[PDB]
Amino acid sequence: DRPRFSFSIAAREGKARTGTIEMKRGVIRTPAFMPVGTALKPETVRATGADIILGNTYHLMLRPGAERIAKLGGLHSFMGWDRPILTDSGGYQVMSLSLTKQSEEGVTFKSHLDGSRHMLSPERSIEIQHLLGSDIVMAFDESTPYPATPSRAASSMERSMRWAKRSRDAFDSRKEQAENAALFGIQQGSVFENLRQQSADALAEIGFDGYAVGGLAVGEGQDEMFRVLDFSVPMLPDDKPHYLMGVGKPDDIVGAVERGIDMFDSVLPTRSGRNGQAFTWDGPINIRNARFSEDLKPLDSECHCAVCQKWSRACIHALIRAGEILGAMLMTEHNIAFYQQLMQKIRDSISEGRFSQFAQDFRARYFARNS
Amino acid sequence: DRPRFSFSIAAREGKARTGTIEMKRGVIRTPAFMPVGTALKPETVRATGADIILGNTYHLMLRPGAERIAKLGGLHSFMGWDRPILTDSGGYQVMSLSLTKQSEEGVTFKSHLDGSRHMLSPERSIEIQHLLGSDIVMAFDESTPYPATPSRAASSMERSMRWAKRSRDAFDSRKEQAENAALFGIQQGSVFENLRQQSADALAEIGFDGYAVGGLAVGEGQDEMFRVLDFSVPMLPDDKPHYLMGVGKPDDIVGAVERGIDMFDSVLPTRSGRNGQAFTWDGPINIRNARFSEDLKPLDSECHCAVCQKWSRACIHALIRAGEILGAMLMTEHNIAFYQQLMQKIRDSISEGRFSQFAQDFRARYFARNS
Ligand SMILES: O=S1(=O)CC[C@@H](O)C1
Ligand SMILES: O=S1(=O)CC[C@@H](O)C1
Ligand SMILES: O=S1(=O)CC[C@@H](O)C1
Ligand SMILES: O=S1(=O)CC[C@@H](O)C1
Ligand SMILES: [Zn+2]
Ligand SMILES: [Zn+2]
Repeated sequence: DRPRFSFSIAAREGKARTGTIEMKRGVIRTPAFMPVGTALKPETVRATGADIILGNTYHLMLRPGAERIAKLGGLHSFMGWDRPILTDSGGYQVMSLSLTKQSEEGVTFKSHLDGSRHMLSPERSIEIQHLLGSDIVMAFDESTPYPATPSRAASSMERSMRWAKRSRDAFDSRKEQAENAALFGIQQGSVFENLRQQSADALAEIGFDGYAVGGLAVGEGQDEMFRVLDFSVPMLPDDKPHYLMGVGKPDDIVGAVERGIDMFDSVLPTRSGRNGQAFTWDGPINIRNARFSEDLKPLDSECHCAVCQKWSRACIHALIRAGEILGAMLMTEHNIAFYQQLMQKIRDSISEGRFSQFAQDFRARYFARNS
Repeated sequence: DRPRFSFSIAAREGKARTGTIEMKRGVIRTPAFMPVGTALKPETVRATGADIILGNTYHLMLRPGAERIAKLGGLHSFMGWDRPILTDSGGYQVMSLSLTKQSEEGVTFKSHLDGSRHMLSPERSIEIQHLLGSDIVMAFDESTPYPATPSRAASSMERSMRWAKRSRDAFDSRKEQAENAALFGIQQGSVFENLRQQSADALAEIGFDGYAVGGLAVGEGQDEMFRVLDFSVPMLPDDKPHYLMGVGKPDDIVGAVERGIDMFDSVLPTRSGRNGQAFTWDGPINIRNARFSEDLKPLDSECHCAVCQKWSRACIHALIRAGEILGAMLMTEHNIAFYQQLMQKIRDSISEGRFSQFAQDFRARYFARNS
């Protein structure tokens, strides 16, 4: 009988950890990369190694709507994915894509599709994520645009913490949700150490199944992101998963695991694949470049994915140049699989106590760009 | 103002001729190859060089039916092809695919699809081809299976000639058809010279816009087919087109033009393309063969088709091995275009009085198979 949510750390190296999250719909190996599910077939996404995928609540609210998804059987039935699904709260896309009114109560916003009015709040976000039936639920917070003044960073963080308690109570009010799903809280505080500590203390007092580091990957650059992670991750409870939302490039992931992060999500592998960019151990490549037109090697000569067992750079180049959808599908499958192989090498190297070496070896090769 | 049907011979070499057939829907360059239209887009088929395509009356009768096609605007609207269309009579597929009753009146047969009853005769065939709206109409004849006894060959040929007169009269009875389309008669007589002469005399007495050589390409082998063509084609009127039905391989076409044939049709380029076989100037190749997996040359290094300007053997090999429909589409486009380039080289070489040399050069290279 599988548990609701059980995080076990199997091995450590410095701040890095590797282990598992056991949930009713399956086991998640950590550090984990979650592709964004909101197209490749779900069996293809699973075969790349993904243990869990992410759904964007905001987009699902606008089309086809969470009530419709619930009537269809829930998000797992809707997406054809029967393993765990994490949903975000919707709040970030409200800031970035939609906004009629904002207050401590919640937000009202207009659909950028058809102009209809929608509402989000801690209580409404948790309820919508319940209708979607997701396994990991994100608390609803307030995002502050980058760069943020110290005043606005403190203001949004304190509101986010009040909203985190409201998210906690809303989640706990539904027995069907509280017994079967998990709830993560989100640390805020921009680049400010005292605000991050304030946030971490408040979240740990409320209590969550996992803790996200919010407010990064919004324009700040890698060096600054790493500096914030340096002091922010140790503030979170050690025995629970640490989730860096919206990150990121392969070298961002490696450096964040060095700093204690267990979970990641990013649209980058799928966006790059649609745009003709492949990730490789020698850095990203643009497959349209003429140098690939007669290159019989696969996208990456070490990649274990199904695409690289069969297709050459030359032939993917031909498909992409012709605008054939198969080209984009193959690139996208490869990129998601490459990300999963990166996570597997990270997990194995932590287990063997050679992750610090792997990270240095990885960077030297990825940035040399000898592709 | 384009004429109904005007055949002009521009140049000759021995028995070979090159010229044009002018019709209301366009000009047909001869010797001509007609792809079988009954999928690639019609604009793709046109871009390969085809001036006219063939429709199979029998298949169109069974699905969706000629009355339905007429209500949809005719076969040109149905197929998206606004240039000339030749239709066969349906009689060959009755023998080869369906057959309730046969007599001098006509035939009743059962649809191999749904068992429904259909009827063909000279009068019904011409009427159905009128409903289809085709530009070149084939007289309805009686096919004799191969090999045929002298008695059965004479019996089917004499009936075919009585049916050719009935086809002539049926065609002439519809002013809309007789003023806008053309009618071809079909010579029969198996391998027997006296029967072929009997047939040719009867057809010329009736009078037709063009004359087909029927009863070949049904198992007899090329040497025997060529021997029959040697005496049969000179029996037909010189100033009208000569049509060899259902032929054939590239070397069959070359040898038949040497013997006075102006028009051809065959499913071979499309069937081969779906089966992973490409025609080349060095003979056919099976693209699945391992030797092509890293071959960066196009299917044929002299072929002018759109496929060979872009796609390598290696990449078409990859698509075909994966079962991707694009692979079959590219092979089929190439094969139809290769056939049209063969016809163009035949036309140009006759015009220049070097066709006998082209035919010898063609055979030496095609049969050496240095691909
Ligand atoms: O990310 S997925 O597995 C592929 C598209 C949806 O079926 C969810
Ligand atoms: O079905 S929904 O997601 C909830 C009500 C609207 O915001 C659309
Ligand atoms: O042979 S065709 O041009 C292609 C399939 C039909 O549109 C007729
Ligand atoms: O519409 S049809 O081609 C003429 C009547 C049947 O043979 C089907
Ligand atoms: Zn790969
Ligand atoms: Zn070609």
